[PDB]
Amino acid sequence: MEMEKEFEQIDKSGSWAAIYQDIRHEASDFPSRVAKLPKNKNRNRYRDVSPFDHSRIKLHQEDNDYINASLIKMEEAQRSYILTQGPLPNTVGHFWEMVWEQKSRGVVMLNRVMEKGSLKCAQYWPQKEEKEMIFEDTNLKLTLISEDIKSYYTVRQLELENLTTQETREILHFHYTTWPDFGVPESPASFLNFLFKVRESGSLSPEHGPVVVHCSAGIGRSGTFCLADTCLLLMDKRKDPSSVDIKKVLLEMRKFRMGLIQTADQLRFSYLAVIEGAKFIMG
Ligand SMILES: FC(F)(F)c1ccc(Nc2n[nH]c(=S)s2)cc1
Ligand SMILES: FC(F)(F)c1ccc(Nc2n[nH]c(=S)s2)cc1
Repeated sequence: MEMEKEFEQIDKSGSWAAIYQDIRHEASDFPSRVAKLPKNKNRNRYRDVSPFDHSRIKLHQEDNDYINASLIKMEEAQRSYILTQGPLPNTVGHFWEMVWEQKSRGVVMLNRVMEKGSLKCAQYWPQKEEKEMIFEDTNLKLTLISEDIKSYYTVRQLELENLTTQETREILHFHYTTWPDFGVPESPASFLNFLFKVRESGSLSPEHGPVVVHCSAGIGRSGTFCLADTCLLLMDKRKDPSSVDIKKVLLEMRKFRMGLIQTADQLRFSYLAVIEGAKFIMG
């Protein structure tokens, strides 16, 4: 079926939970043996969210190459993304090592450091220009260059220096600051505006390594971001845009990381975002 009318048909019939449970039943199951090794317990935020062995990002290190991060490679859309958990106190150096080694330009953050009165990820970037951060375990230095605070999101320019080689690179930090503590946003308008700002920066384009996207677990909000981006790109590429099937795209992405889209409300919100976004691209 088309999307917008499949949408009203699920709303009127109140069957979002049944649709979402079908997706969960059909999703891929692949091994995650490296994630479950005992030496990696303090590298995982949640015991039930792990990268598959076949698609995990490897750190260029001979001691321990493990990070909780997955490469999502979308062949028809010609887009790639790295989805990862929010960094932990003992993985902030690994996180920036990955950004460096994978040649990423942008980092997309969809959570606040504290939500619901608890810590959802480490304070992994500097908050003042004159107070830079050094990650001694991976030999990197990170400096805040500029910051632009808007009503729904903040954009930061960061400088990452590899201290072994003295090479430097500019990294863009795109921080969506207004996702509610409970549920999903009422309108997708600010989320779509944010997606378009990431796109306009070059961070999603083939001349750079894959964008790094995270929330707390790296599967819920993060899944919504890449699902919406890929569906809108396919609608631009194909002769028949109504052939794009959001449930099929989501199942394809779940071949590369488990659990993408965590609730039926996130599924409905993804439909809403793609539907509204398709009108702005053109109508
Ligand atoms: F690393 C980097 F790419 F993010 C970067 C570092 C430093 C500057 N310098 C200046 N901006 N405006 C000035 S006036 S001087 C610009 C960009
Ligand atoms: F147990 C568990 F695996 F099921 C699980 C429980 C809780 C979360 N919390 C969050 N995920 N994403 C956020 S943003 S907050 C994630 C996973």
